[PDB]
Amino acid sequence: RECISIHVGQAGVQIGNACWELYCLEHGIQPDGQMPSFNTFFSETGAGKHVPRAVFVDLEPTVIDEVRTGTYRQLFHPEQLITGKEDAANNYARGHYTIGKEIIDLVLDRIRKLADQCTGLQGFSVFHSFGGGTGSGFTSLLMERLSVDYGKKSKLEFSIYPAPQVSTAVVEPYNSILTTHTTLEHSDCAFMVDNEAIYDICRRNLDIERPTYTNLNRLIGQIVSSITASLRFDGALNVDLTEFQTNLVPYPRGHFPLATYAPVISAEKAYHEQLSVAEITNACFEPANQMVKCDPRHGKYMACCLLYRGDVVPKDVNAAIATIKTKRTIQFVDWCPTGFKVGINYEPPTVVPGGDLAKVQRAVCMLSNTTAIAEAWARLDHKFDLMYAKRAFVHWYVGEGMEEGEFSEAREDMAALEKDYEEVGVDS
Amino acid sequence: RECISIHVGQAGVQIGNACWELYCLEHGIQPDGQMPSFNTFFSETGAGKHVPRAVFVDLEPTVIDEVRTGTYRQLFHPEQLITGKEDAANNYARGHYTIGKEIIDLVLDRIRKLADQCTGLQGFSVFHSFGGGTGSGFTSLLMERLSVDYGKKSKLEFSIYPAPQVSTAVVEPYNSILTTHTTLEHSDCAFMVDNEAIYDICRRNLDIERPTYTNLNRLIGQIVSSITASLRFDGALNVDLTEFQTNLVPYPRGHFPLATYAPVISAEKAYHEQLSVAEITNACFEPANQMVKCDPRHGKYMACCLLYRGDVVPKDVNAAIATIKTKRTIQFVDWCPTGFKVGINYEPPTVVPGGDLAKVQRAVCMLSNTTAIAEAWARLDHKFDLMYAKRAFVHWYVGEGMEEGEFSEAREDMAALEKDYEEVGVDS
Amino acid sequence: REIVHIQAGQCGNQIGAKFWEVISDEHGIDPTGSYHGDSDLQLERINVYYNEAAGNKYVPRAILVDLEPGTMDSVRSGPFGQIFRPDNFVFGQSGAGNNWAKGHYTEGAELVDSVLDVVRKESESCDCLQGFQLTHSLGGGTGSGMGTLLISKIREEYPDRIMNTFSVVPSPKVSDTVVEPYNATLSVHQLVENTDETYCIDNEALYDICFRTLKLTTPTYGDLNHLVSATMSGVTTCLRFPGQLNADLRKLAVNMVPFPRLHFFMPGFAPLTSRGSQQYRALTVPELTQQMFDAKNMMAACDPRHGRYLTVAAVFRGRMSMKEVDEQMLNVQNKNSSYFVEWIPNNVKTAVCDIPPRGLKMSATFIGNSTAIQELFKRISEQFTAMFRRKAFLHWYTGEGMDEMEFTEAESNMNDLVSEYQQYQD
Amino acid sequence: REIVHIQAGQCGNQIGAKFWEVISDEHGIDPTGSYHGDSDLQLERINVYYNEAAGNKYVPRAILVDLEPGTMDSVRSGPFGQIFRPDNFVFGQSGAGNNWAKGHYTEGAELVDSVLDVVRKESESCDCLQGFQLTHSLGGGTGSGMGTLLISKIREEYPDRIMNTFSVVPSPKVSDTVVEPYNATLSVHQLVENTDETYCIDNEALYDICFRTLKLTTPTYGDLNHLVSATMSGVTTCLRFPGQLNADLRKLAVNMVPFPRLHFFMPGFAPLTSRGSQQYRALTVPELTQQMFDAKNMMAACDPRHGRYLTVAAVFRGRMSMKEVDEQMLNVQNKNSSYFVEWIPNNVKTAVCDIPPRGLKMSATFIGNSTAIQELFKRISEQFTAMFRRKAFLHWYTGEGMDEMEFTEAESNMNDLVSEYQQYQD
Amino acid sequence: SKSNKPIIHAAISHCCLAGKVNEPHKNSILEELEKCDANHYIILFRDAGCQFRALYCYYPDTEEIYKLTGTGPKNITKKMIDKLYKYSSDRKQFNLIPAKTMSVSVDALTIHNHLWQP
Ligand SMILES: CC(=O)O[C@H]1C(=O)[C@@]2(C)[C@H]([C@H](OC(=O)c3ccccc3)[C@]3(O)C[C@H](OC(=O)[C@H](O)[C@@H](NC(=O)c4ccccc4)c4ccccc4)C(C)=C1C3(C)C)[C@]1(OC(C)=O)CO[C@@H]1C[C@@H]2O
Ligand SMILES: CC(=O)O[C@H]1C(=O)[C@@]2(C)[C@H]([C@H](OC(=O)c3ccccc3)[C@]3(O)C[C@H](OC(=O)[C@H](O)[C@@H](NC(=O)c4ccccc4)c4ccccc4)C(C)=C1C3(C)C)[C@]1(OC(C)=O)CO[C@@H]1C[C@@H]2O
Ligand SMILES: Nc1nc2c(ncn2[C@@H]2O[C@H](COP(=O)(O)OP(=O)(O)OP(=O)(O)O)[C@@H](O)[C@H]2O)c(=O)[nH]1
Ligand SMILES: Nc1nc2c(ncn2[C@@H]2O[C@H](COP(=O)(O)OP(=O)(O)OP(=O)(O)O)[C@@H](O)[C@H]2O)c(=O)[nH]1
Ligand SMILES: Nc1nc2c(ncn2[C@@H]2O[C@H](COP(=O)(O)OP(=O)(O)O)[C@@H](O)[C@H]2O)c(=O)[nH]1
Ligand SMILES: [Mg+2]
Ligand SMILES: [Mg+2]
Repeated sequence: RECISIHVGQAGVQIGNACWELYCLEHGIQPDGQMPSFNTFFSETGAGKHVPRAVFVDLEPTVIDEVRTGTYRQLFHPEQLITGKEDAANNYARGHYTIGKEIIDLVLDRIRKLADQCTGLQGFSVFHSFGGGTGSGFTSLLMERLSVDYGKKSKLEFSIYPAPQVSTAVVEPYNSILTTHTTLEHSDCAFMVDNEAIYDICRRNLDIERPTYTNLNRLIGQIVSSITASLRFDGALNVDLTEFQTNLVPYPRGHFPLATYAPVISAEKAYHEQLSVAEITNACFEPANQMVKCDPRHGKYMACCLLYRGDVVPKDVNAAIATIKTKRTIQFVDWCPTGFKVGINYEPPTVVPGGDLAKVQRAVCMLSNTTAIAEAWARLDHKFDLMYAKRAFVHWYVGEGMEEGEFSEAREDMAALEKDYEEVGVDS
Repeated sequence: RECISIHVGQAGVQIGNACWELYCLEHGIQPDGQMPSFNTFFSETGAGKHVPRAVFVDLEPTVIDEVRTGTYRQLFHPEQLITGKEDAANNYARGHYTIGKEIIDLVLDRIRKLADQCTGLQGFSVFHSFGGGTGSGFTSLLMERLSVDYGKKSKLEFSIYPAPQVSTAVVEPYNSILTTHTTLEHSDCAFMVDNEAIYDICRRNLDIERPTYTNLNRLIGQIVSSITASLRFDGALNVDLTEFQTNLVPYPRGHFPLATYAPVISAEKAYHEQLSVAEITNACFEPANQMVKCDPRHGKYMACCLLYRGDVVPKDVNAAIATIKTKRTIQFVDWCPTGFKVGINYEPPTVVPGGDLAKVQRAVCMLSNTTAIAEAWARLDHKFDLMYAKRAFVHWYVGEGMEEGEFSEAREDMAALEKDYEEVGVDS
Repeated sequence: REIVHIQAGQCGNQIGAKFWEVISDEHGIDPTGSYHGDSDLQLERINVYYNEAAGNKYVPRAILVDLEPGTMDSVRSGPFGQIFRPDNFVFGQSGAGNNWAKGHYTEGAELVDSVLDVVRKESESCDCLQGFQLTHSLGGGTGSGMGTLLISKIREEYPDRIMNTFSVVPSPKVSDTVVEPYNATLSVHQLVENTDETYCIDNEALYDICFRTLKLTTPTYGDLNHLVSATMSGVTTCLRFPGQLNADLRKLAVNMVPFPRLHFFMPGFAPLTSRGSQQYRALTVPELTQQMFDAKNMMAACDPRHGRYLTVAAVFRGRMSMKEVDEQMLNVQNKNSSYFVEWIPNNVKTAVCDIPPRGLKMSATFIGNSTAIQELFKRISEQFTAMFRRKAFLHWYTGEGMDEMEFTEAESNMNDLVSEYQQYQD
Repeated sequence: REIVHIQAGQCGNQIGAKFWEVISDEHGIDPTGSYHGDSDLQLERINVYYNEAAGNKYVPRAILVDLEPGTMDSVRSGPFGQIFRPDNFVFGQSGAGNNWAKGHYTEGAELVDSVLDVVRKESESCDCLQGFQLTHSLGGGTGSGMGTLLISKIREEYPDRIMNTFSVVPSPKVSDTVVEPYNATLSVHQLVENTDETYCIDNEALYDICFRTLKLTTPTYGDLNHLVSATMSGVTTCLRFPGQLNADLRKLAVNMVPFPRLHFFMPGFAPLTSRGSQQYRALTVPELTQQMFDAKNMMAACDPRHGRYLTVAAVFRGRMSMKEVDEQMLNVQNKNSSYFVEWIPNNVKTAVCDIPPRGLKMSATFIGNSTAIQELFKRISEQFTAMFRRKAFLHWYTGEGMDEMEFTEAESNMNDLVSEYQQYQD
Repeated sequence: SKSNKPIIHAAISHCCLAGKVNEPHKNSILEELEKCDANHYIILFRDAGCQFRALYCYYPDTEEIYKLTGTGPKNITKKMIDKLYKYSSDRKQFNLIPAKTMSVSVDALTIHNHLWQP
């Protein structure tokens, strides 16, 4: 009946700064822990004040310093404030092997304390990136050790994937190759988040021309709050996370879902707005609302999970599914005939005090498995290829004891990864 | 039960500024969208506010700037506000091909959103001109694509036709030749509007000596509102738009109707007035109220559709039809003996708050198909002939990808157009 | 939809200084760049001319071109120079001294690349350009010669934009050097192929306009340019301000030009009247068109009743009725159809601006192309025939490194232009 | 995460004196060490630079290195020397007199061990070592020659830290002695093996920057170093102050260095403008990146349009939006992919600091590596070819006890340094 | 008639083939542009990073796609094209075009990655 949010890397904290702020919005929670009634994301003491069941990972003090000196610091317990002293220097090797190995003895036992607090552990969720130093190396180290400890629990990664055009660091393809093998080796479900597609959403569906990482993640955490707590909360058709291990990935190694969410309505758009259930689902099939720069038109659809909020009539849902079959440009696969699992929440979606998202009376989250995702991995592939051709950047990892054959190994792990999603689309 | 108004070009937006002002006058609609009850031109949201099912087309910001910053901007949603950034430069080649092709993928998909909102799509109506840049080039591009998308829908153009004496731009005959072929290739019904005859109406039937484009279009949109919404509204003899595809053009390519409307009464003419139904119909056969400078006296009449408003007695209508047969100077054709389709609205006509049109108790709209229209095309023909004889203005279109043989092609298209309407009058 | 105004020479820098004097006064703008106007019309279309800076400051998107600071020294020390940035003050030492071959071919080209780079600095800062505006003299050495290399480079850079310059036509009466018609001869040889259009301005015509119609006593060059700038502002503000017949210049360039080399225009300004005739003359729409039609309102010394009108543009300003506009437009065509071409039914293009100017209730701007403009061109050529034979002070241009047949090729290209107007004349 | 700043020579002691002038002014600190700032940002990261003493006094973690008191005599008698403890004033008698062999090999090493113990005194007093900072000249005999032994011993002590120095590149125009290119030659032969990175500073390039863009009249060396210190402060305060793209220098050293020997960097500073263009220039993100991209904003006399960029670091300061940052970063790559390497899709590393500096709302710091930096090395080497043959005043260095093939070994290492840029050039 | 020839000459001379290192490259190319009779010139690109690969002489009719100058294939099918490019003069940069029939208004393109040989 409980789970854990894990925040590894600078980004995963910065996302969770909005996420747990939205989690305060779930019940109108005061920043001390006072709330009238719910114990799934929280731990309740005798004082009636609730602390999050969360994990804060950083090898620098700096991002933690904004946490421990800002708002909501009375909500957070200093056990969960886990900080480091020396940076990973944006390295996989210092993330996975060198620096994090003297911190992991602290980090794993903090979870085991919090796992001891839980009654009916369903699993946990991890927030990080693919190409980071902390959120790639240490995440590869963390997800390995948690799989050793808790083999039969949920393992969730909602990961940030770098854009093919915009990369804030050069080694972001060079770090993501080694990350992805151990990601596929351990994780049960791994999402991909591309800021470049979200940039197109803000400038068009919200018409916002000055976003920061704040304005990006408030969109993202609103989706995840509908993903996590809303499926935990009561509705008309209640689905849990374990059925996503059932009805979303029918494969041993296939778990890279594509998540969309398309009520994205600016406040000026809101006064002229009549959006039914089916009208949002057509926007979920639009390329402008895919959250990853991709072309799902050329991708075969494997699984489609629908997650609804608020005003839901199930007969209107059946017309929305009938809308999907009629407007077919989708090339849906023949292996599963009609696997379209529905999720219905009775609760209305929430509005950020201070955000730029208008009040709607229905919100729709759609999970998708499409074959065009490997083309983004194919973009990531040649970035690793040309750098390995010149053997650039190799001396930072040779000095840390990493083998050059491991690079071509993980490339073959990336190649066999690209072989696997090709086998879905090619075979029929 | 719904249709779309399309406004392509600088003029068609300026007409529609009066049209939707009259459409607010159809129910006393407040500028927020508040109206007590009707959903044909409108989409109703949950807030009880109605938005127009309209299309606003411009490649300049400027005409849209008056729309989005004036009155009724709380009625319009910026989905319909489609603007460009570079002008078509009054060019067909930039209108039909060069500039508008980067916007047409936006514009067609805006229609498909709004066509998805409709239940019982009956068709649409387009407002443009013959000799414009946007309203001739991009109209030829848009009506082509909509005919591909929606083959079995209504396609209406109420187009402005230039005077033989008054022309605002020199290329207005030079643009209208290429427009007219693709107009005949796609459109279901195309009207011709000449401002010069409307100038004679204002100075005589209203005695107004200072008109603008506002004062012209208030007359025109009052007719179109009686054409479009009044046939959608309840009356005594109710005809829909689809029967005008039946009982107005018995031809594959014959759809250039002539429209008249002659209760045109000034406020001082209102007290020297006792006008029956038949007395208006005699004014409908007058040369001073034809809306196009032509001589219908030398033209053979193919079809005569009658559209009435307000105080109608059908027995008195039958005497008015008998008045037509008695006063014969009309040279009515022998192919159809007595095809005079009648339209009766029970609703009274409206009066613009701010206009100069008096309150009548009966309003009469008459459609006509006559053979003297090709004489205006014959005036347009030699205008194209003398320019092509000198090969004047040729480098603006050959420099943009047009062929000089296409000019003589569309002239032969214009000639065969003049051959077709000659075959109606000559053959008996 | 933005415009850059490249002012050149001792003349056109002084000339276009009056232009931005008008426009900053038009929109209610402080001399230092602050906004003080009261209309959204003066607030929305700032983008076309000015670059918004910090503190509600509007930067003139316009570069002054000279080989000497002294002209710009007068502008910077004078009024409205305080809004100009030092990036637009591009200068060298020394000047050419009214010599076409020095700035175009030998010396000014070093300063040209410094000019063009700042153009590249500003054109990248824009949202979307519509064209580049210029002003100089035909017989101006630094005015035309520098600009003739500029337009050759800008058209090489930007073929997609309108290339217009504002040219001072050499008066047969007013000359300071004798090699002044040499400079206009070498200009038009590249002005035809590189520019999209230009306008024709003669001070000799404007002397009559200030005196015969306005009864002015002592006009300056700026007093002439005070008239020029209103004709300058009458063209392009209709592209900016709203209106019913909103006509682009690129729309106007299509209608006013039947043949791509025939792009030399006759500007005119209709509401010309003195102070004493204010109490005698009513302001109507036919009142302005009668002064549109008159020969004594043209900015070039040509007889329009001698030549024949090719194309006519009718730019109007104010609150007018379309019936009164079109009927008065039609009656001029009804009256003097001998003054027109045969093969066009409507040689007059109407341009109604709904937005009025300040002071007057109505205004109008005449733009025409006629066959009579060859008259001033024959004044160029017939002087050029005698001057080429004797080669008077040719060794100045000869030491710069130019060829005599290049002059003859420029002469033959000028001899083309004499033949070009006659073939559509009758 | 603390930093020691080792300033050396007559130059870099004077140069880095401007640096702590900035930082003490940056955080609101009294000249005697008292705190008077108002932000917790200025209160939290004092540890990285300063050592907190009793009475709210902040000891600069920085040592001035010279064989002469006179430079430190100017600092101690001047402003901001009062915050310095007497332990950091290490000096002897006499100076080398601009001789590399005297400080490194014969004489200065006796004073070096006295310095390094005080380094061991302060680094043990630190909480966590991050890296040691240096600044001198390449042609500085006591500046580099002492430091070449210092970097050799510190790397022998602390391999785990970053070794960076701020070197003055010898200008081809500015020379006081003739054996000045000898000193830069013998430096880099040990700088490549011992330093992790360095920055390139040429006063000859800065003379253009003060004059062509800033329009300054009489620049001093401190006026030069006033520009240098802002580029110095732009680097490491982003490691200190919060931000979204908080990038370590050790993070930066991984991305900016593809080949371990090639770690020579081209610094730049974007918001460069004079007082006249303050009222005339808008403060935007594309405004600064255009001056990031300009060749005339580089602190070293190189043509970046001649060579090709290896790696680019984009340090930003102020309250900016990520979308405007990432697009404007991308558009430079979209325009000038010829200026880059082939085998990397994104040569530009962005470093957005949320914390703004004082005075300006936006600021930025350009760091680049290109193939054009070998141009100044060929200016070193070709002068070194002529000077080695005639052996002019070689007997000064010969009597100190150095070998001629050691110069050739330094030359061959310098010759390979020319080749290592070319093999990745095209 | 219509011609992209000065604009393509304006495209490489300021954006693509800029630099003193590309000056031996473009001097071979500018004379080659004067040689060909086609009014329609198309530049080849590998990716959207705008890296100059080759130059083509495409025409909207069935005239040759033929590789004029640069590294690439000789023959490119209309199936092989992926993304169509144009050049805004004022931005001195490129802009994206939606998928359509290619003609004179198109200035450059990119093609498929498996068509590129390793
Ligand atoms: C008391 C009063 O208002 O008198 C008028 C005036 O009577 C007359 C004589 C004005 C006056 O103009 C001249 O005397 C004049 C002389 C040489 C060259 C140009 C002008 C006036 O200066 C000109 C001025 O016009 C304007 O301000 C227009 O808006 C004009 N702007 C400028 O020329 C201008 C003046 C000063 C500073 C900046 C700009 C304009 C024209 C076209 C497009 C935009 C703006 C006006 C109304 C007046 C005076 C003061 C006498 C006239 O001109 C204009 C342009 O309106 C000359 O023919 C008209 C007839 C006017 O009646
Ligand atoms: C009235 C006023 O405020 O004037 C400004 C000013 O106008 C200009 C001209 C300043 C001024 O700088 C110079 O003139 C200058 C000359 C040579 C070398 C270095 C600087 C200014 O001195 C510099 C100074 O900048 C700062 O103080 C920054 O915080 C800067 N700090 C210092 O340089 C500094 C100065 C004195 C003592 C201690 C530090 C900084 C820069 C980067 C990182 C941290 C701090 C400011 C705002 C001004 C003046 C006084 C004129 C400029 O510089 C900076 C660094 O901001 C030059 O380009 C900018 C543009 C500014 O507009
Ligand atoms: N959407 C989003 N992306 C972020 C945010 N913060 C950082 N990123 C992205 O994360 C990537 C950089 O990751 P880092 O923060 O440096 O990696 P890390 O896991 O913290 O590890 P270190 O490199 O050791 O600091 C880039 O792609 C950034 O765009 C954020 O708040 N939101
Ligand atoms: N009756 C009427 N005619 C108008 C109106 N506005 C313009 N016109 C006519 O439209 C014609 C000119 O067409 P334009 O509107 O300029 O051309 P366009 O199709 O809008 O597109 P562009 O030329 O590319 O700007 C002339 O015959 C004008 O008389 C209007 O409001 N009413
Ligand atoms: N109307 C007008 N004519 C001018 C002005 N300045 C110069 N001229 C005329 O233009 C010619 C000289 O042009 P100038 O600008 O000095 O040439 P340049 O500087 O060598 O290019 C002569 O015929 C002058 O009478 C001016 O401000 N206004
Ligand atoms: Mg990290
Ligand atoms: Mg238009």
